Formats: sequence, structure tokens, C-alpha cells
Amino acid sequence: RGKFRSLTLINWNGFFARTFDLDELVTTLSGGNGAGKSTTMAAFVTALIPDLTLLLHGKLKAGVCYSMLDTINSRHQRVVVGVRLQQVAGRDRKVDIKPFAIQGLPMSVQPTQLVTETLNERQARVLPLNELKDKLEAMEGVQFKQFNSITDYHSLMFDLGIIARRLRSASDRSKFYRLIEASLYGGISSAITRSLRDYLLPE
Repeated sequence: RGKFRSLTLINWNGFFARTFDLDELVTTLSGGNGAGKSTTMAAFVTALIPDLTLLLHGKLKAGVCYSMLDTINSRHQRVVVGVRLQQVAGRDRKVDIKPFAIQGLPMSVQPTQLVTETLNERQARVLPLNELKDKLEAMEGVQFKQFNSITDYHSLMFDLGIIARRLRSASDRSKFYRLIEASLYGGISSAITRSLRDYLLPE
């Protein structure tokens, strides 16, 4: 079976850089109902089903934002899957989201460091997708792909052993979305662990 490594939020309202491993994710999603829990679920659900028709603006902060799922499939391959989110001009509504996938990323690279730049004198800065791309190109063996089709994002995820079922249409996504939701709401810890286990990183 696969291994869920972490959920990483970059520049979300309340979390400039926050990584949650399995235990912390489950604990956070199961506990108190406040803004933290709610912002974390949005990030989790948005990385899994990046479909603006199924779900955001006030949950993010101005500029580049990321929500990433760091994983290891049953083949023992590390796969990072995520989305770059952006509040558009003519705000308080428009949010642009682009899904991406990274293969072959060395363990020495953590998601937060991956997507940020902290120059000696400087303060942390989030890289836009174009800079991330160039940065990963430079790394031997790393394969990066952005998607314009949610269906393509999901196809790769299925091929890479990240998601147990194939999501071919918007209907498929609605159904999956409802499944995830039924398991993420309710404050029952074991239901969360159970859904991540049976819906993600199969075989």
C-alpha cells in the first residue's frame, strides 16, 4: 500500500507555510470546528479535486499560493501532487488554479523548501509556477507536469497509484467529492484515516 506523507499549505490565509503529516492532518480535521480546520480542509480538497465547480478567495492571501499532497505510492515512488492558487485582478471572487505533479523529487527536498526561496539576506518568497518549472528542470530525474485539463491531472494520479479510482468526468468528480466530504466532516478521526486509506494510495 501507499504512504501519505503530508499536506502542505503555502500562503493560505492563516498558514504562510504549514505542513501537516498524516497524524496532524487527521487530528486537525477531526478536532475543533474553527477557521484552521476549515482552511485546511479546503486546501486538502482543492489539491485532490481542483475543480472550481465542485467547491475559496478569502481562504487565500494575495499572490502565489500552493496546496500540495506529498506521497509515496505502493511502488515506493514519491509523488507530489498539487495546485498553485491565485487571487485574480478584479478580486473578491476570482481565484485561478493550476494542477501539477512532480515525480522523482529527492527526499532532501521538502515541499515548503521546494516552492519557496529564502536568500541569505532576504525574506521567504513564494515561487510562481514558471520559476518552479525551471527549478525542477535543472534537477536530474525530476519530471514536472502542469495540467490544463483536470481529467489529465486525475489520469496521472490514477496511473501513479495516488488515487484508487479513475475520475473521467465532472460527474465522477462530484461523486468523489461527496465521498471525501462525508468522511471529512463529522469529527470522527478513524473515518478520516479510513477514507484516506481507501480512497488514496491503493494496492
